[PDB]
Amino acid sequence: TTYADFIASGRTGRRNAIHD
Amino acid sequence: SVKEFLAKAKEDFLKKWENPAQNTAHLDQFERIKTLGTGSFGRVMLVKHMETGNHYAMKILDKQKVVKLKQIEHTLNEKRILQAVNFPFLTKLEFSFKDNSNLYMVMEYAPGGEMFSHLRRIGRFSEPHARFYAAQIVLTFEYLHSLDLIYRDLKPENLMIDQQGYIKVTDFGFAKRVKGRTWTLCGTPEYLAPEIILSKGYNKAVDWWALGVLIYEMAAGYPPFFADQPIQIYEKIVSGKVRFPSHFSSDLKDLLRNLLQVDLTKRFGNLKNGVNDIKNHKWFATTDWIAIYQRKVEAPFIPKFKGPGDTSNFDDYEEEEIRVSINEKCGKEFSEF
Ligand SMILES: [NH3+]C[C@@](O)(c1ccc(Cl)cc1)c1ccc(-c2cn[nH]c2)cc1
Repeated sequence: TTYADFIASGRTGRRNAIHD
Repeated sequence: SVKEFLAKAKEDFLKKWENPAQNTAHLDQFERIKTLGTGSFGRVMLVKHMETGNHYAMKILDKQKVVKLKQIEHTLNEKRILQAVNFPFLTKLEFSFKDNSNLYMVMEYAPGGEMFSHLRRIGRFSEPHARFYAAQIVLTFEYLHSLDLIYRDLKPENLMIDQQGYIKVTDFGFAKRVKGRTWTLCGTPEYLAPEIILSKGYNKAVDWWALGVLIYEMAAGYPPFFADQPIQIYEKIVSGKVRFPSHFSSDLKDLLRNLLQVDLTKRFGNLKNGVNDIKNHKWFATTDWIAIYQRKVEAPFIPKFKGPGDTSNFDDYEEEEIRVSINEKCGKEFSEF
């Protein structure tokens, strides 16, 4: 499931801004 | 009238934009209580203003770290904007000041914590739950955009919940007053419009794309474009393909196809009818926009609240001193702060 893939991914925690 | 309300709001804004408040408190006036969160060059702490006993959130930026990250101009934008705006879903800047080491911005405390925390824990929000938050963002962008402000940092992590369950937008580090196109690559991978990723000049339409991402994430429990690395997220964003959960209503899906629209000539928010394309969309048919602005709508989720400076809705962060060098750092760079 898409939820299962999300939960197993490395980006379920707080996501940092990008700055370039 | 909305247009008339906005006309007057702009007069209020411009007076403060042109003559910003400066040096309106001092660190020694506050008792530091708990770190509420962190960023690359700063932190936010719950503090108590001693003379009133009011609680506030105090954003503390290390000037040296601001410089190393090339965020001087962006930080001056944040403070100048925050001190000038006034809207129910924005945190007022109550005070600001600086010392040898740091920049300080004191704003209202939102005890409900980050939307992010509740979203992840609960898994996803019902459509009415998401719609209630969504409407507050629509109104806030309508306000900011009317002031020629672009926001650029929309995400659940940066949407604070107040004691009544309403939203506060607090972080203006990427907010900019710009009438034309702008070009800075900034924001959060999951929330980037294609225009940004593709290194085009872009405008406030990127905020309306970010709204689509947020509504999707709120209702699905995960964002529309995700992967383990940012490069893979960017390829998904630019490819021009979104899949919706089967539980998404037909109206929700149609709203999202028009917000998460790569074609700027068709993206809602961006067209002739502007924000009314969004407000008058069928998914929002039950929304009483006036009642949302007046905070007369019952929040579908209202936060657990035990005392004035209670922090149970926030995560725990390592506490780190607030060090103030005996030498002034970066004086020229931050002179106007
Ligand atoms: N949600 C974002 C961050 O965690 C935060 C922390 C550090 C920096 Cl530099 C930027 C943003 C935050 C936490 C709490 C508050 C807050 C709480 N009440 N009022 C504002 C605002 C931002």
